[PDB]
Amino acid sequence: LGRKIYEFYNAPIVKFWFYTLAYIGYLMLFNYIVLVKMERWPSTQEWIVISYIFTLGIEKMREILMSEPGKLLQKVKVWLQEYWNVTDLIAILLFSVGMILRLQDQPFRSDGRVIYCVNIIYWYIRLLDIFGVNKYLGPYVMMIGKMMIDMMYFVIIMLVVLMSFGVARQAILFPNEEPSWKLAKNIFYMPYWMIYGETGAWIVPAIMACYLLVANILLVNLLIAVFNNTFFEV
Amino acid sequence: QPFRSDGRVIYCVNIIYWYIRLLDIFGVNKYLGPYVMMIGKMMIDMMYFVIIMLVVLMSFGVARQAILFPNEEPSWKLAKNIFYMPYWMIYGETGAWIVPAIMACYLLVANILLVNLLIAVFNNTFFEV
Ligand SMILES: Cc1cc(NC(=O)[C@H](c2ccccc2)N2CCCc3ccccc32)no1
Repeated sequence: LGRKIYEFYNAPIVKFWFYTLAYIGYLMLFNYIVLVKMERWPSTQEWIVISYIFTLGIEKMREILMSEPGKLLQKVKVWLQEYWNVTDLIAILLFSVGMILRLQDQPFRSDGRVIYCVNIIYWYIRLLDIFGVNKYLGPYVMMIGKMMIDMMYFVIIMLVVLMSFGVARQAILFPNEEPSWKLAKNIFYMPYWMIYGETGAWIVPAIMACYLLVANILLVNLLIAVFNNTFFEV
Repeated sequence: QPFRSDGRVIYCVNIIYWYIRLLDIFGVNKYLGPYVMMIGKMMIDMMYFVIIMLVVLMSFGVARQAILFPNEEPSWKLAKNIFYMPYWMIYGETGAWIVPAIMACYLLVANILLVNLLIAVFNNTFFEV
């Protein structure tokens, strides 16, 4: 009975479907500690989450060391050369400064929690790595990969053609204001709410809205096709 | 009462199924049949999308109703808000630039990528079928 359970736990099939059960633990227990008020000291549900990060950190340190290259510089550098490994590291460091801020008195607590909420962003995203072990989920995760850079270049078109109307609208509809900074933030958030927005003086707001039509139909349809070719080859 | 109401709601769900049944008939017509088979293929592909979408959108949801509503006690219905409220919050709006970072990345993948991913996948389904 001993040699059986000993063998069984060391199986790689098990280590997948046990670590992820530990981990659906983390993505349930963390969503219960930032979606409730905290208090001056860590609650027990937060102590388990805190311990999850730290025990992950000491396991990261095992791969930092026990990797094949012998000199410590290269020993680190190869682990640092894998992309998902570094974004583990920076988010561990973020959760560590999360608990440094979450340990002092307010307004320190106010910060700690924001740093907590940006970590729940990363650890959800981590699933991507692991959802590429499925034969079905695998191609999707990877096509987000290829499409990401295409979208990084599309926003170069998008800002040039849509901040166009974001500035002109505040250069016409908005009055004569001096560097207000909030205005800089208005020029690209009024389009986020363009849905709720409508001699010749009514000429100009009509011309701006209609090539806004031409531009956004052309653009939406533009991406409608640029991921189209790529989902064929992926 | 309360038996009648419950029975009416159950009859109302039987409406849904007894409309869906027609999909077996569509098979008879040479134009509706392929559309129905494409319903099935799109259904399975949509399931796998719901998994991925749930990861990305739920991440922004849990961040959102953490940062907004900055305080609560263990709430029986707050889970009912964390997906439904940002969905209906399409009109929904010193460190006041951090919340636009969450708002910024929220639609960065939810639509530009996830919604487009659906288009791609349903168009892929189309080609074989
Ligand atoms: C906190 C926290 C994160 C975490 N999980 C991982 O970051 C990751 C993993 C991801 C999905 C399923 C199972 C595990 N993981 C855990 C241990 C170090 C490691 C090494 C290589 C590959 C994955 C991996 N557990 O707690």
